[PDB]
Amino acid sequence: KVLPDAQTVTSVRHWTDTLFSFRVTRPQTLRFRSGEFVMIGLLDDNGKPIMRAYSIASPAWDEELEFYSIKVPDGPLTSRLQHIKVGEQIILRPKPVGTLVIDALLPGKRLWFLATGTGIAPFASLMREPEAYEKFDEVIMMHACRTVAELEYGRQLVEALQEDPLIGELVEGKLKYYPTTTREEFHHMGRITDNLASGKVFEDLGIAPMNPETDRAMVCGSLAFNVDVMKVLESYGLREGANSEPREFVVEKAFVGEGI
Ligand SMILES: Cc1cc2nc3c(=O)[nH]c(=O)nc-3n(C[C@H](O)[C@H](O)[C@H](O)COP(=O)(O)OP(=O)(O)OC[C@H]3O[C@@H](n4cnc5c(N)ncnc54)[C@H](O)[C@@H]3O)c2cc1C
Ligand SMILES: NC(=O)c1ccc[n+]([C@@H]2O[C@H](COP(=O)([O-])OP(=O)(O)OC[C@H]3O[C@@H](n4cnc5c(N)ncnc54)[C@H](OP(=O)(O)O)[C@@H]3O)[C@@H](O)[C@H]2O)c1
Ligand SMILES: CCCCCCCS[C@@H]1O[C@H](CO)[C@@H](O)[C@H](O)[C@H]1O
Repeated sequence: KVLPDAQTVTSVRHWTDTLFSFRVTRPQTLRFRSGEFVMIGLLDDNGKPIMRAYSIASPAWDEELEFYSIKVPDGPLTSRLQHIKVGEQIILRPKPVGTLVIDALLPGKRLWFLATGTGIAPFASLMREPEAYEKFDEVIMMHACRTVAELEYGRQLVEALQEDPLIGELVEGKLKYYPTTTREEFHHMGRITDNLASGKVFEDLGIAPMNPETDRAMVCGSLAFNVDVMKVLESYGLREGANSEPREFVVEKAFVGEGI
């Protein structure tokens, strides 16, 4: 007996006791755009498919798929998914959707990535999307978590990109990674909303206050984070709007609920 739409696991890398990433074989049928998400899952006691929405953390051009996942004890899926091993499989619906796609935007000089927690996942994909560096001139990556260890997955991803011999210094003065913690001490602190309103992120990167003038950003955090951020965006003059139609910015829930 086989598992419908089952992909094999090629690697697992634990980052903290609540965060882990892993890569799987790509369904020979999958065709997507960096930033979209799909459904993945495992089987429970009776053999029931527990499905959950997951951003594809790897760029569209990758032959393998990568996922960055939260680990919730009691979580039906993650309490299970966190134990996945190389060779083991998972279910993966090859139906890619999501509003976090570059097409949903259109302008040019800036493409901001504003995320918190695992909401970095889609940007781990987009930050490695060639289109982001062609249809746009500068990519800002704002990631805010509670502690430094939660920044690790995205910080090592960013370090590798820049330190890479060729692709590095190619994302030279294109990508600007602005990580922040809100609990642990870290050279750059403060929440994304606050640092945008107060303008710190501007006099920090030595740039021009995010104006609705052909700018652009994608938001991915909790619901409270999305509304807060959206408000702050318009506070400058940006307007929502998704998949296939000119707009100022897009958002997506990094998860449903209040978060752990
Ligand atoms: C558009 C979309 C994209 C998503 N992409 C990802 C992804 O990239 N990686 C990922 O781990 N999850 C992602 N999520 C959340 C995911 O779908 C599941 O909720 C997650 O896999 C946990 O499932 P669970 O069954 O173990 O616990 P759940 O029963 O689903 O939730 C239990 C509680 O844990 C909290 N929680 C769940 N997920 C998170 C999280 N990611 N960060 C902080 N708290 C959380 C919430 O409080 C939730 O109510 C996404 C959700 C949506 C709606
Ligand atoms: N004092 C307490 O006893 C206490 C406090 C918090 C949580 N808890 C337990 O922790 C649980 C969940 O809390 P948590 O640890 O996940 O904290 P959290 O508020 O969910 O933190 C997640 C991240 O998102 C940021 N954030 C939250 N709202 C935001 C907004 N509207 N705009 C921009 N950024 C925003 C946070 O910044 P900030 O860090 O600045 O908030 C933090 O970096 C609660 O259910 C509770 O049971 C207890
Ligand atoms: C048309 C724009 C092309 C710009 C290049 C996009 C990344 S391409 C990517 O690069 C990796 C480098 O480590 C290789 O390992 C991998 O096989 C290759 O597909």
